[PDB]
Amino acid sequence: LEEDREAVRREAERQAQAQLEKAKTKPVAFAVRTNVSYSAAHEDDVPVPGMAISFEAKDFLHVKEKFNNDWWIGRLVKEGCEIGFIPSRVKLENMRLQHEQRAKEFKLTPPYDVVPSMRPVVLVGPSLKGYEVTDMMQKALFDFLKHRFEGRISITRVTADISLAKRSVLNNPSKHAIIERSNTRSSLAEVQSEIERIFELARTLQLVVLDADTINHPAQLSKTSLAPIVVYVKISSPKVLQRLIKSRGKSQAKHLNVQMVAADKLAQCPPELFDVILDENQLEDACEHLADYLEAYWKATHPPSS
Amino acid sequence: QLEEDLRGYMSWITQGE
Repeated sequence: LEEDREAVRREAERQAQAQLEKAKTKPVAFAVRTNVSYSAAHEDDVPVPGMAISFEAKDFLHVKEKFNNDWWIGRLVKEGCEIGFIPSRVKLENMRLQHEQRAKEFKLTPPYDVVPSMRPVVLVGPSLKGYEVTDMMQKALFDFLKHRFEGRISITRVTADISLAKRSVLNNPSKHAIIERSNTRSSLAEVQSEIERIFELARTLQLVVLDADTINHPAQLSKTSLAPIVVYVKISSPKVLQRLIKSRGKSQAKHLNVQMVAADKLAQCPPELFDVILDENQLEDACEHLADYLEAYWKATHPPSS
Repeated sequence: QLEEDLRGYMSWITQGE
């Protein structure tokens, strides 16, 4: 009767437990940013009781392996989350239909977006790239990161305009899509190639840092599939920026005006569009701030198991 | 505080040469 159903569920739990444990040290198959929240609190046929992964919308998940059509094995990208069971999109959509059927009975779109397995770090500010103050100030930060995270870091130049890398544009198989692109910046093929280059650089869970020439503002990457960590190098006083640009001679100074415009553009950007804001006066202090953030990220994406 | 900002930011720039 019920005692043999319990024997079947007990052994099966043990198989799942074993799969789960074996998957602990496995590489990440892919990453997702979630579009929906999921709570495991109230359900059965979860492969191992208490082991389902609950998550909020906009959380990042690392998927390691397929358990079955309903469940994958992976983890919430968060310092102490261990492996667990994540509901597949099919399950989540079935849960949505069941919720809709319940709703009718009262008689009163993609849950997961694929993302790089490590969020690429992007630097914006204090002003426009291709000018000396911003370029020199970012170079300093890039040199530090190469040192502080040597062995765990990949810093790469991206000249291609990855701002054109809107997710829908890149999924579009149609050979007619090109006739919609008024003057293109760079080529969408090259952009796609470059996006896959970034996904690939992060596949082994090393920190990825992009030196992205075309990105001066977070809104240029928000529609993309990169889910970057956007680090805002902020000079708080415009008077300071003006003087810094003037320190670089008459040529640089001739474009004081555009430079101050971009700076002010970033300055009115909502704080929520950035992941980190480095407004420290001293390189050493900004560097430490950035390292603390990236070290915690490292811990979110690795800690004890591997 | 402007002199502080400037001096720190100036040496930061020099580190980016």
